[PDB]
Amino acid sequence: QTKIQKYAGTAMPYPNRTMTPFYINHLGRHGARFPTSRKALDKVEKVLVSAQQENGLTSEGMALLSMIRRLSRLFDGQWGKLSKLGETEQEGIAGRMIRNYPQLFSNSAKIEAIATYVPRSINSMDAFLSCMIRHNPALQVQRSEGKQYNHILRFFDLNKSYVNYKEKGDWLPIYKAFVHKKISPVPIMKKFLLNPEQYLDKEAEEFVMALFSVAAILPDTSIPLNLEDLFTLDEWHRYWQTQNLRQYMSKSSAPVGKMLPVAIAWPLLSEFIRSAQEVISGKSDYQANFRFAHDNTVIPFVSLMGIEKTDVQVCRPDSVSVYWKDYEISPMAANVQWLFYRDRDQRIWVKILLNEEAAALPISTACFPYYSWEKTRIFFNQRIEMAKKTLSVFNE
Repeated sequence: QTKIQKYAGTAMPYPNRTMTPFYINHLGRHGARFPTSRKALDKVEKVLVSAQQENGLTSEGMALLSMIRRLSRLFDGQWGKLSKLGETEQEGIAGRMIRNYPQLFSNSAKIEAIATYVPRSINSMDAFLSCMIRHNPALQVQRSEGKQYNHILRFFDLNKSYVNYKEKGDWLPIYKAFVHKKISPVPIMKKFLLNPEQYLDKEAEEFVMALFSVAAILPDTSIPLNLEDLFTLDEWHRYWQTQNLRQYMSKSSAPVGKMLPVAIAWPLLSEFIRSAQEVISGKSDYQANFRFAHDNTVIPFVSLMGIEKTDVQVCRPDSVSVYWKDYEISPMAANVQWLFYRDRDQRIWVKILLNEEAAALPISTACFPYYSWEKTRIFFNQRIEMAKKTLSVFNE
């Protein structure tokens, strides 16, 4: 788990992860994917072609331009698709599940999976389900997807106040000034461009940020090309700090967002609770519910659960990266699993896995990582009521 990989942030590939519950409640981000937009690629290409006609390219700049042109051809028709790596990531997560808990998925167990309408989310769900069925063809499987699940899987598109905050909110100037403070474009552009100092700092900043974006997503495409050495480790460190801050403020518990980015996730936390309550009571006889969606789903959902420190409210932008780390929350294929157990006195316990590692809640338990379900559900219902009160201030 190299330092260079974590600096890819939410573009980091899923990390290496090489008694018996009666129910699993799951939310998983789509696996590693191709870039969704050619804007960054085009920005880099346009700068290098303009410099080539002012004879402003270095030898490395010429090699960079040939490499950008090649990536453009290789990405054509692939934008936003789940990659082969993304497929194998889902197979790894499914495969450890059934290997770790074969009794749960034995005999004729019943599972349900849902996904958004986005193809990479559907393909991720199918990669996961195909691994499941291959290990046990006797499973009973319900498979559905689409805009009917917008309310629980795409709440970030439905809340008018949040949409306005995401596209024009007060986090934007903080982010811009942080980028200006953190990113020094001239040392980077010097490798590629003669006289980078003649570039306006705005243009230079966009070029370097677009180039970082191309380099960060390349390991997710399964294309055997790598661009990490366009930048030093310290430049990747700084780039990651800016992108970590952008994710924190736009999607999580930053004070500037007033917890609006977190509150909008309560319908999914409510559905998690309801589907476990239905299994416990008998209204449902599913052994597992799986859900496939986006990092814009996972990040606020994890904060609203209050998994420790993921909902920290950090006043100072410069301090965020010490306390909140996006690659620890939402790498590619990020996933949350609630594992439910019934002990010898029929009391219900729950373990919370975040990227398959046990997570902590700010409640007490005498046998960590297992929490009383009763205590946990009461705590989550309080988080939901808090979310609704937060949304009452933005009723808009």
